[PDB]
Formats: sequence, structure tokens, C-alpha cells
Amino acid sequence: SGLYVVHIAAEMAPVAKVGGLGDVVAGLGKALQRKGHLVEIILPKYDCMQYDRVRDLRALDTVVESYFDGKLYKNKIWIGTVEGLPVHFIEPQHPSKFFWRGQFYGEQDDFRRFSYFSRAALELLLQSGKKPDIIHCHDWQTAFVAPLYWDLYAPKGLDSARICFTCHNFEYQGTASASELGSCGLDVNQLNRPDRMQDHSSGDRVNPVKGAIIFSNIVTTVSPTYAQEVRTAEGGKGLHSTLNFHSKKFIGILNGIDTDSWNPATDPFLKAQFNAKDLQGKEENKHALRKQLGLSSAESRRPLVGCITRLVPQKGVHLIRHAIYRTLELGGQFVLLGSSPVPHIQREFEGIEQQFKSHDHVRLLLKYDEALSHTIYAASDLFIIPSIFEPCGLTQMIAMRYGSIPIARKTGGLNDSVFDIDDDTIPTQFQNGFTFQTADEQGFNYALERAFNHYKKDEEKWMRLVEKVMSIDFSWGSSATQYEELYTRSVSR
Ligand SMILES: C[C@H]1O[C@H](O[C@H]2[C@H](O)[C@@H](O)[C@@H](O[C@H]3[C@H](O)[C@@H](O)[C@@H](O)O[C@@H]3CO)O[C@@H]2CO)[C@H](O)[C@@H](O)[C@@H]1N[C@H]1C=C(CO)[C@@H](O)[C@H](O)[C@H]1O
Ligand SMILES: Nc1ncnc2c1ncn2[C@@H]1O[C@H](COP(=O)(O)OP(=O)(O)O)[C@@H](O)[C@H]1O
Ligand SMILES: OC[C@H]1O[C@H](O[C@H]2[C@H](O)[C@@H](O)[C@@H](O)O[C@@H]2CO)[C@H](O)[C@@H](O)[C@@H]1O
Repeated sequence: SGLYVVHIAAEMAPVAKVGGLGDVVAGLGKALQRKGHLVEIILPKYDCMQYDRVRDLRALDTVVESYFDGKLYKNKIWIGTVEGLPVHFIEPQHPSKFFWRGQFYGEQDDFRRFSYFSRAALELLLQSGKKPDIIHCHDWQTAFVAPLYWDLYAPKGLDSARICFTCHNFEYQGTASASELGSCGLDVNQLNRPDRMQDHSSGDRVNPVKGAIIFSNIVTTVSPTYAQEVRTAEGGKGLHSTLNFHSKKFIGILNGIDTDSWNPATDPFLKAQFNAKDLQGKEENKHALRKQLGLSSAESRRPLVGCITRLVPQKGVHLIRHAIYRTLELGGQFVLLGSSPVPHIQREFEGIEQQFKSHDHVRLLLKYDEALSHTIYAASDLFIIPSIFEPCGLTQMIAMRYGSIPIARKTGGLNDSVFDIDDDTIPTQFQNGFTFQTADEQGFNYALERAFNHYKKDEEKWMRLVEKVMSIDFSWGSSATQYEELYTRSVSR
């Protein structure tokens, strides 16, 4: 009655996490495991992995030889249990030291790093005689699995599985010169054709995500609205034509969040616990965070605006910058937790931070910090996501789970999860926050103004909004069932 489902990905929360992809792999993984499926995950063994939620971590005695550049290479296989999921971590013994770089992403040879991993992952499956019903791969890094499976593993004895591919951001396609596709074992001449993996915008380049759209039996992305956006020329980023052709098997499914990990009632990272029925502990976290950061608590009813994000153009960094000053102008406080891989963006925020070193109302925390994010979601009254585009976004869901009311731009997943309380056309049950259309200060200001007005003018009306938003189901229940139905329908076919 239950499927055997393997997920191959570059991330899994909390052990190897950069953003939402890692969150999703774990969250969907666990939801599927509750539904009775044998779920297993295959990751790289990064040197920079987070050890502390890994149980029973051990190196197996079986070495697994894997192909790359015409030679076979040794891989140490590790197993462990990460939040009840079985995980296989691949440690390559290739002289280039692919997962020994101090970093998850951003090396000059990422293409080689993750195409190797993709090959070795399938090799691990073959060599253990595993016969999965579903192999689910994620983003460009493991897009290589789809053509690899069909070209080299279905005709070697591994022909049990259907392939599912999720793209969590179609911006990242993994494009490179065609020469580089041959490293993992794929036939360049066969696959560098317009009906296969040749890029949309060049002749001697290949496109991993395009290959995964073509070769997979199921293709998803992470919200219904984003799925529509990427079918248009302007949002598709070259791939719109391919997605329109293969539309029958392409569907957008709104991510959930892991509501066991993200739960104010049992969150171990918090000072005080709380829930929809008792917000006592929310005010206590607001006070604790102020005290930890050196923000003023002299006034009651000063709204704390939080923002937790990677600082990259996608997230509307000019609007985030503006929001700091506007929040302050409007008589609120602001806490930013974020860092940028882009130095000019890091430098711009570093300047703002110094400006507010020990200010009573503004603190900027320019770093990745898990513990702190928990207390920021808990403490904050308002949470901003003014994204230029957003495939899904999880932070707005986590914020609402912790009672913080979102202010979001109407785009991609935010359009499917955030609904303005002042728009009459929206049914009352969905209304949970504040939105704006245009990506400029004027648009953002009107949403922020209304949110500050609502917070200040009627405390008990506001408290109902918090209660209501905290009672919304953000779990994977609903969306895990949609993935399950795609899996079963493909297996039967
Ligand atoms: C958070 C984000 O993580 C992943 O994105 C990473 C890329 O996959 C990496 O390759 C790397 O991007 C570099 C490019 O490859 C390189 O060519 C150059 O353009 O520089 C880039 C930046 O160094 O780094 C990216 C992260 O910085 C993942 O693929 C992406 O999907 C993730 N974000 C989405 C995930 C979810 C979860 O479903 C959605 O909710 C969010 O809306 C997405 O934003
Ligand atoms: N600076 C940071 N410190 C701690 N957690 C962060 C930071 N930036 C982002 N996160 C976390 O990463 C995840 C972001 O996922 P998502 O909203 O899908 O955006 P993206 O995938 O583009 O980063 C959330 O769990 C969020 O709390
Ligand atoms: O090999 C070329 C071919 O690969 C994929 O074909 C799969 C197909 O998707 C599965 O349903 C099943 O029939 O196995 C096939 C492997 O040969 C792509 O789907 C197809 O478009 C591509 O050209």
C-alpha cells in the first residue's frame, strides 16, 4: 500500500541548509513518511554540514565506485537519521574534493560538483539493489538524475522508478558549455539537440533544468501562481516554451512548512512558548529580544517589524532598505536578520548597520543564524516580504505560524498565501495580512501605513487577527497529498 520514494537533493534542513529548498526536502519527506511511504534521502557529505540533529551517523564498509571523466572513483557512504528520515551522505574520494570546500554552493566548478553527485547517487541505488517506485530530484544540481536514469540506469537493471523533478527557482538553470555534460557519462551529441538539453538562447550550451523537464514523468514547482508566471515569456526565463509544450505533466503546488519544527508551543529555541489560544508568551519573546539586542521597551504598543531573508535582488532589497527607515519614521522598531552573497549589497547594509549600532529601535544582524530567526518570528508583530519575485517563500508562512502578520508583494507564492485584510473581494477566511502590487516605495508605504494603523488603533481587533492567522493550517497535509496522487498516478500509468 506504500511507495518507496527516494529524494536526491543538495540540501536538507537542518543538516545542510541554505534556504527554502532544504526546508522543503525535509518537510515533504516527513509528510510522506507519515502517509506510510518508505522515504529515503540522498545528500552529499558536506564538510560544512550541521552535525547536531544527526543520529547514528556512521561510515559504511561498502565503498561505491562511481563514473566521472571516463574513470571510476571511490565514494565513502555514510548513513544517519535526520528527524526520523533515513539519509545517505555521499563522501567522494575524487582528487578535486568536491564537498570539502567549506561551502554548500558557489564554487567555480559547481556544475562538475553536482553532476558527479547526481551520478554517484544513482550508482549508490544500483549497487545496493534498491528498487524505488519514485525518485524525486530537486533543482539544477540534481536535474542530471532524469537523463542519467533513462540513458544509463533503466537499461542496467534499475527500471522500477518514475522520475519526479521539482524546480524551486527557474532562475537557476545550471547552464554551461556542452563539453561539460560528458563528465557525468551523458552522451553530448544525443542530448545537445533543441528537442533535448540544448539551451534556449545558445547552440553550444546545455540546460540541466530543461533536460529534467523533458526526461521526468512528473514536473512541479512550488506555487500555482509561480507556475503560471513561468509559462509566460516574461517570467519563464527562456523556458516558457518548453513548459507550455510539456504542460500536461507540469503543475504548481504550494509548499507547506514543517509545523512540528515550526511550532511556537514547543519551540526549544524560544524563551517562552505560546499558541493561538494564549499569546502571553509572544509578548514575553518581544521583551526578551528587545533586551538581548538593546532595543527600547519603554513604550508599550510600538510595533516590531521583522525581516529574515537572504539579501539578493529577488527579495526586493531596495524595498527592505526603505522599510527600515519608514518603519522608524512611523514610530516602530525594526530587526533585520540576513546576509548577502553579493559584496556591494553586503557593503550597503553594513553601512546602515553602523548608522544604528546601539540605536533604541533598529538593529541589523548581518549573518545566517538559526536560533535567532526563531526568536525574531516569535517577537515580531509584523514581517515583511517585499519580493521582486518569489517562487513560493516560506518565511511568510512561518511568520503567520508564530503570529507575526505579513506584509508582502503580490507575486508568485506570496499571491497564494498572503491576502490583504482591507480587500473586500477576498473572502474573509483567507484574509491574513497586508499586500501591495507595485515594486516601489509608494506601493510598499500604503501597505505599511495600513498595517501600523491597524496595529495601533484597535488592540483587540488586532489580537483577533493574530489568533486567526495562528489557526491557519500551514502543514504539508494538503500539498503532500497532491504529490502522493502524482506519484501513484504515474506508477499506475
Ligand atoms: C535559497 C535558494 O537556494 C538555491 O539557490 C542557489 C543556487 O541553486 C546555487 O547554484 C547558487 O546560485 C548561484 C548560481 O548558480 C550562479 O550561476 C550565480 O548566478 O550566482 C548564484 C548565487 O551564488 O546559490 C543559490 C542560493 O544563493 C535553490 O536552487 C533555490 O531554489 C532556493 N530558493 C527557492 C526555494 C524555495 C523552496 O521551495 C522557494 O520557497 C523560494 O521562493 C525560492 O527562492
Ligand atoms: N539570515 C538568515 N538566518 C537564519 N535563517 C534564514 C536567514 N535567511 C533565510 N533564512 C531561512 O531560510 C528559509 C528561506 O526560505 P524561502 O522563504 O523559501 O526563501 P529562499 O529559499 O529564497 O531563501 C527560511 O527558513 C528562513 O527562516
Ligand atoms: O531517452 C529519450 C527519451 O527519454 C525519456 O523517455 C522516457 C519516458 O519519459 C518514460 O515514460 C519511459 O517511457 O522511459 C523513457 C526512456 O526512454 C523522455 O520522456 C523522452 O522525451 C526522451 O526523448
